[PDB]
Amino acid sequence: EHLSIVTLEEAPFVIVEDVDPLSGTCMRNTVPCRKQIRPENRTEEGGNYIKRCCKGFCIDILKKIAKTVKFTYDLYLVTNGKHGKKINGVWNGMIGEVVTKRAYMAVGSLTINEERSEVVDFSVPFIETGISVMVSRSNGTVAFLEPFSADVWVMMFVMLLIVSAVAVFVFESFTIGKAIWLLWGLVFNNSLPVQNPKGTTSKIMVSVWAFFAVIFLASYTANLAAFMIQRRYVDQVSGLSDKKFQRPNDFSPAFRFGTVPNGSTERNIRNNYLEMHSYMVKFNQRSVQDALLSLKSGKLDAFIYDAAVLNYMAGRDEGCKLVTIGSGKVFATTGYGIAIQKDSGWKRQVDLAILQLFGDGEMEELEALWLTGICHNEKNESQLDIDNMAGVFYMLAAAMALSLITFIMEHLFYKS
Amino acid sequence: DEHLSIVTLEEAPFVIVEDVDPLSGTCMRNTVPCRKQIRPENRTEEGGNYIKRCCKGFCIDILKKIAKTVKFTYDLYLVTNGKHGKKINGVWNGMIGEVVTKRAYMAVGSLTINEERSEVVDFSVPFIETGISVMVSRSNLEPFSADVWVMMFVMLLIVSAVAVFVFEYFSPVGFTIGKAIWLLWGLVFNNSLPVQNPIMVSVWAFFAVIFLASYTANLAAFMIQRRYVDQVSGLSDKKFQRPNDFSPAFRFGTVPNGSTERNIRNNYLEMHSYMVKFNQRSVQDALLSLKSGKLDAFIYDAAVLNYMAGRDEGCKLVTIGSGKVFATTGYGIAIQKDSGWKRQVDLAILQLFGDGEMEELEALWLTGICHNEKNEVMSSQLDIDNMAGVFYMLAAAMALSLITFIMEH
Amino acid sequence: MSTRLKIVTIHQEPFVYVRPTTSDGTCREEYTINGDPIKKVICNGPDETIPGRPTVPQCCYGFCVDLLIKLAREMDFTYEVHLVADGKFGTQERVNNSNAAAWNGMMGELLSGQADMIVAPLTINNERAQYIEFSKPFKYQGLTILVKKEIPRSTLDSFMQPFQSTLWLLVGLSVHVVAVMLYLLDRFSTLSSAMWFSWRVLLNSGLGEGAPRSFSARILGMVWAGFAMIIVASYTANLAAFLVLRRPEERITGINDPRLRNPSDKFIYATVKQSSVDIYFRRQVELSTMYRHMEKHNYESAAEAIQAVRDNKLHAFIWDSAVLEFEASQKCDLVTTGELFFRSGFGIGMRKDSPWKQEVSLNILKSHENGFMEELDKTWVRYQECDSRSNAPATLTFENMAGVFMLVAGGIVAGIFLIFIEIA
Amino acid sequence: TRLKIVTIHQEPFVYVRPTTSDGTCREEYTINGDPIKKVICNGPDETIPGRPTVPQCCYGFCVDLLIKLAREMDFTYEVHLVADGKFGTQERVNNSNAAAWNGMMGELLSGQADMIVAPLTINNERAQYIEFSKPFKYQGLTILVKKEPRSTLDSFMQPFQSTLWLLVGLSVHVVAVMLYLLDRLTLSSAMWFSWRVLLNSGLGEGAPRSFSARILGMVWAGFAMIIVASYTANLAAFLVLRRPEERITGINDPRLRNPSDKFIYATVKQSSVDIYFRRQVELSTMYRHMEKHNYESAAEAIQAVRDNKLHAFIWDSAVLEFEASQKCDLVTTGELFFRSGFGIGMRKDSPWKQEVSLNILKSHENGFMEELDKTWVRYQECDSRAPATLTFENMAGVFMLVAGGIVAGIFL
Ligand SMILES: CC(C)CCC[C@@H](C)[C@H]1CC[C@H]2[C@@H]3CC=C4C[C@@H](OC(=O)CCC(=O)O)CC[C@]4(C)[C@H]3CC[C@]12C
Ligand SMILES: C[C@]12N[C@H](Cc3ccccc31)c1ccccc12
Ligand SMILES: CC(=O)N[C@@H]1[C@@H](O)[C@H](O)[C@@H](CO)O[C@H]1O
Ligand SMILES: CC(=O)N[C@@H]1[C@@H](O)[C@H](O)[C@@H](CO)O[C@H]1O
Ligand SMILES: CC(=O)N[C@@H]1[C@@H](O)[C@H](O)[C@@H](CO)O[C@H]1O
Ligand SMILES: N[C@@H](CCC(=O)O)C(=O)O
Ligand SMILES: N[C@@H](CCC(=O)O)C(=O)O
Ligand SMILES: N[C@@H](CCC(=O)O)C(=O)O
Repeated sequence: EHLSIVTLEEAPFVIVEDVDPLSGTCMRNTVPCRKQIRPENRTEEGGNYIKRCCKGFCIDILKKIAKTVKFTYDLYLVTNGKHGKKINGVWNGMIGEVVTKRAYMAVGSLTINEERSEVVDFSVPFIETGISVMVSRSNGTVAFLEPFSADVWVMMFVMLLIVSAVAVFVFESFTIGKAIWLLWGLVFNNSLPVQNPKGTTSKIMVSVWAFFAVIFLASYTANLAAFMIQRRYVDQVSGLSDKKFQRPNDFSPAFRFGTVPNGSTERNIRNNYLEMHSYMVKFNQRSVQDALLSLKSGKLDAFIYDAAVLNYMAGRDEGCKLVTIGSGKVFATTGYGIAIQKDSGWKRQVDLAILQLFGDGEMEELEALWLTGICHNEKNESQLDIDNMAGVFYMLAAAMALSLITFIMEHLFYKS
Repeated sequence: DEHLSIVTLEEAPFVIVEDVDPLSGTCMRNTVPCRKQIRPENRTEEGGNYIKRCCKGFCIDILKKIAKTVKFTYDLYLVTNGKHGKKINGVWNGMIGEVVTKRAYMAVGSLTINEERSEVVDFSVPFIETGISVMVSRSNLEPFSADVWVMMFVMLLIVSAVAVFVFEYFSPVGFTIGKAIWLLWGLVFNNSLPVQNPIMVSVWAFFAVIFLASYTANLAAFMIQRRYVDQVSGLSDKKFQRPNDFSPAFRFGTVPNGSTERNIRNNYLEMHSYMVKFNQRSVQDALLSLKSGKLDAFIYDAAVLNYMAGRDEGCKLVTIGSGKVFATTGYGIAIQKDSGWKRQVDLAILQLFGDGEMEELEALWLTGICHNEKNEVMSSQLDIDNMAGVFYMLAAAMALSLITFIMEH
Repeated sequence: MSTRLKIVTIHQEPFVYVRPTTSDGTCREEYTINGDPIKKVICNGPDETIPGRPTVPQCCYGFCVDLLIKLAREMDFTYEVHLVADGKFGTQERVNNSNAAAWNGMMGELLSGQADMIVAPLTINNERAQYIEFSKPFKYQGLTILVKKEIPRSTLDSFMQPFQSTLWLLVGLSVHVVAVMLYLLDRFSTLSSAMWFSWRVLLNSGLGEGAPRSFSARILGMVWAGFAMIIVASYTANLAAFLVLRRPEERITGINDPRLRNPSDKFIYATVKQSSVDIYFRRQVELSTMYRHMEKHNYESAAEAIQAVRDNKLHAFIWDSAVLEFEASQKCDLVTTGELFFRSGFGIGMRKDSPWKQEVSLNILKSHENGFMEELDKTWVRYQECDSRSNAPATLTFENMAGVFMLVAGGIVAGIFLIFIEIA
Repeated sequence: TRLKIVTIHQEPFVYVRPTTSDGTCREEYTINGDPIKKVICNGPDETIPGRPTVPQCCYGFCVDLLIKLAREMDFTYEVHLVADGKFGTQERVNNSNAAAWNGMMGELLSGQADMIVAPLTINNERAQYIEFSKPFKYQGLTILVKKEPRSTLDSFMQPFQSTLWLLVGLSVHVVAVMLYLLDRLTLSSAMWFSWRVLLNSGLGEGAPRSFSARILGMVWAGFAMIIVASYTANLAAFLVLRRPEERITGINDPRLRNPSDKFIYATVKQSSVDIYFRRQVELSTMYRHMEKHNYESAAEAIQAVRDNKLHAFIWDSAVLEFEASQKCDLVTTGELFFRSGFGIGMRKDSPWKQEVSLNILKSHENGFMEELDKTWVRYQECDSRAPATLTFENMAGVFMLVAGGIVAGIFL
């Protein structure tokens, strides 16, 4: 039961790797899969077909299904690139090859729409996918010094000095220097080892400074709790707020939405919003990586794309600047499915195989091994980060090395 | 230079009625004289003698100004019949009833402009916005969590065992463990310990940073509760449309034969039938019903409620919905129908709007000591009951500590 | 029964939207935020995209168009709506004639016969009322000043904003009741040493010179130290509690703010030229100073001044309250600052000798009592207001800190005078 | 012609309430401002213990989808509630050689019904007997529970991560050692100075007079006010809008795997969620705890989870998240697992399956399911909080950290 299957290449659903030239054959997960090039060639103007090894998620589904229903397979790739678009009544791509009978089954990154469901049949959904938009947010947030203002330094130091200068003389075995270290120590939440004054008048002014201590302390406690109690939020409007699919302008100078021309998402946006069809056809992209670079280099505000492929990408992003608008919003709600022959086919038993892969929990194990991303794998990652402590320690350590500069300057002035 | 008799009602702060100054035997300050024909009885008359009083207010001032810009004489008269306007058996009674009855050529006061009224009488431009509004007084000291006293005493016992575990230097008595329990306990209560300890004091200091951080952080927790949120916000909420729902029922009512009664009757028949049984008497009495729990919420005119909340002592009763106003109608001087100074009075009102003198008028009358607060709702400006509870703990533990002093004596 | 009457309107954004026509000539079918069909009419107005000022049809929709249709239902009349030629509201002026003045704008065309009724957010005022008759207003509004959302300043107040004057007297009464009580409780029944003991325990001064050791005075001093950590915890607690739910200081504290009266060239404000506010500041002589500044900085369109407020080009923009509040509910970069003034009302305009004024004003009163205008408010004041905005106080503001610092410095200086008081 | 429609009472999708005294369904309008569409359902009124059939008024998401599908194809319908009140299962009660189905499945196989328009989940065990369309609801499995308290641990290391606290100590020895070096018994004076400055012990033991050492100690005391202001800052921030607890087990959690009688997690009896833990032999142990503590109706489990009777409740993500958005006393488990989909069910030989399923594929393409979502899954917000009295357990936690440090100090 040699069953030839046609597929397209889109990671991580179908990873294509050249055969190991030392082993000749394919190693580990990968199953043999050919690929033929019309434009250039070695012999017979293209007659030679290159050999490759195909491994991945959907490829593991096709090989595992091939082990469960006992149907053998010689995998084959598509020459004309497409997903499920049909032009002038003629379909091309994976669903096009499914309608052209060149493949009994078609497993890959093929979306299930009504136009394909009318001419070919599909199986049970494997992964939930639809139309979605992706945009990047800058990690521009910025720290404990932020609480107190710049008036803290000039005002506080000035008042201290003036008060120890004035207050010391309102204060008027041994006498040890000036008690300004006692005042500044009192400002930093008591913890003052200095000896207080023995006079009667100094018992008043110091008390006043104590006020100026605690209040300042309170400010250093209030305002450090003020700027730090404003985080973890997003206020971009939901529910098609940009209206760019119908009215491209918005509260922003421009909204750019690109679709893959002659694709399922473009045809679905072409049949949904005709304004999105005109502006999407004018802003039609080449590949997915070009649109991703357009979203990373500020060349595109957003993109309109398959949802699952963008959902696995969140893990992929490093420093996770990128994210999926809506915290996981899905618009179309359709699913992936292996194509079968119309009307007639093994469809029922194959569907039993798919839902059996779901019943054994292989979708959870595959999502944990493949889908799961170091990023967001942890539940959500309230706790003071290292950035704030870096902000404080930059000033504490800066005052430490600057204190050593006060020691070297104290030596330059001490040698005189 | 015309008669233009005016009928009015008494409604603060718009028309305040004060007795004549006996020493002045005349209307004090900038008051205008206003009489009242007491018809049913008199010392020696039967509907012919009228008592004298002195009316002054916001509407009185606007009447004086309009009368200055438009040359006409007038003598202020109170309304004997009903009050305001109301229509019974197709016969008009009240201020509008006396204006259409030709018993008064003009009617200036806290009178609303409504369609049914504008059928029989004319109205000028509106000078103050006034509609229906809702107002409710929300019917609904540290987080010790049964641990302040028990953890302070157990912290004193751990201070005693730790004091015996220190074993350093030289101490006065064989007391000193209680001096390190008052020094360690005091240090647990945010430093302030003058006893130089000989570490156990370092452990109690860690308990001061962590435990004190919990006391201040949770003290900021219980106070971070956003308040002033109205119990019923929309006035289209279910609490108003269906009263027999939440137990106990939300008692609310209004004042009869006003604008709100006729518009509420012509708008909702069922809600009118439900609210007619719980109708209140006076405005101040309805404020008491909104304060004494006899009425959860209260709804009535907007402007009079705006001042009544602005001058309300303590600013307890506030408008539901942060100042939401339905209906949208407005007041105006009621002139004679069909004919009258229809355009000249309006022109006077609009030129008086051009000079901008209202702002000063509202500053003199409308602005209260409640709208003069900071631009923030401020939550609770200062603890008067919560701080008095902590003072009741310090004074109660001060008399009880005095009982431990006499018992110690 | 027809009585086809021309109708003139202006482009004020909430009330009258004016957008272009679709390739077929019809209006783009749009859905009301509530989930309903949006209304639509055609307007013969000035083309703002072309030099010629040519008349081009457009699709106009919003509050004033919907109210226009409701009135076209309640009364049996027909209409043809178009935007005004000069593009501005009504005002009186004399450009070429030194002895005769005339109206220009909607007011003009209404008097010129080019229109028979104007329905827009027309301000109601004395100058216009002498030539045109207004209805009982369909919109009750005023004037607010718009500003860009600048650095979040702090709500100015003295250092005692957390505790009123009534509670502090009781707190101090307890302070001297426990310091004098500490003077009586010490040694089981010195005074200055006792005040220094209780105060040193309340302020954590820790001098240690005087300190009662009695278990009644040390346990009462432990309830005193706990009252110090709890009282200080309450002070920092509420002091941090005002921090949220704070109203950032409004830039202009009303029309009579320090920067508002004095026309300093650092803060530039203006309003729409040939508009109601121009008659307001042009008639009022006292505001002439302000008017002077505005005389040189006013704009032709109101939107231009809006974007000027957004583009940091223009500092403040005094205008109608409904338009500015709506733009504040649309753009988060704009706020309206300070107390309202000149509270007027948009009402339908028509010539004084028109009997439509009576039934039309009455039907406006009905549409108020019918609750219809509220529905129009939910539809065209979407109130997609930017909310949950959080105050960010400046780490500190010299003011609100110069009050406490001024009290402490004042305490010192006076305290030298008090040292001179102890000298005598 | 006329075909029968079977449905079950599911809270968000199929409301089943009786009519007024007249007999017609009460006309109402949703919060959106739209007339709620209702139809007639002839099923067992649970109000009467009798299990007697009585026609009623039914309305919801699946009702709107049923009217929509009745509009797509040129057919009429006759809706009726399921007789037994359960979803359906396969069993052989009285015949040891012949098996049958019960529930809506039984009425469908016995011919009593022609179509099921309820939140019916697609799976392989049911796919052997009926044919399903493209799913109309994307959902999964989440453990639903009603969760209680601010502190589960000592509050000194909660606001500042381990790197921040360890950094604070590293600065303690950087200022103690840098103060011993800049000011050049003595080591104990440096450690006692830095520690006494960070903890406000106030010993007054010693002090250096060098400007380098005084500036170092001033940076250490100010930095101490900033680190105690950060610990009290972020420690006070976790007072409102605190992060949820781990009671939400997720796909791979210990609470979902271990069957303890104190943390009652269970599934609805005579439903699929019982088969999820009954088939797997590994969960057989848990199955034991599920065999003796299972509930019949999902609403009873919802009330048990609201009345603090059932700790967790594993159920579909659509219904559990809906009840979490309606009754905020309950929350679903993170890491959504067992993602399935509700779809309509038909018989094999029916031709409708070709068109109707395609219609569903078209029904998603036009965005009608998005409007149905805007109508029938609306999240009612709740009290954003607050904790109030709930501070004892933490305070015992931090006090346990201090007392534990006193024990380890006694060992030293
Ligand atoms: C669906 C078709 C057949 C129209 C139904 C025709 C009748 C069955 C009519 C006659 C009087 C109507 C009713 C008139 C009173 C109410 C209004 C409304 O009920 C309420 O307003 C709630 C307050 C209350 O229950 O009194 C909706 C149902 C009902 C009973 C109406 C329902 C239908 C009724 C009974
Ligand atoms: C001095 C202080 N000690 C405890 C906790 C704390 C936290 C951060 C800074 C300061 C303080 C306290 C409670 C109330 C006021 C001030 C403080
Ligand atoms: C993925 C992609 O860009 N595919 C395009 C297709 O959309 C287009 O219709 C065709 C016309 O030449 O060229 C292909 O390369
Ligand atoms: C406070 C009160 O009930 N006043 C009513 C008044 O509204 C009514 O108009 C009048 C008779 O019509 O009877 C009075 O008692
Ligand atoms: C319901 C309603 O207010 N209808 C009004 C009526 O009150 C008014 O008297 C009349 C003008 O004569 O115009 C109708 O439209
Ligand atoms: N003056 C109002 C009374 C009700 C109100 O003040 O709104 C009237 O004429 O009916
Ligand atoms: N009568 C008030 C109304 C305030 C308001 O609009 O809410 C005033 O004119 O000042
Ligand atoms: N911004 C909307 C306003 C109308 C509405 O959605 O209600 C528009 O221009 O269509």
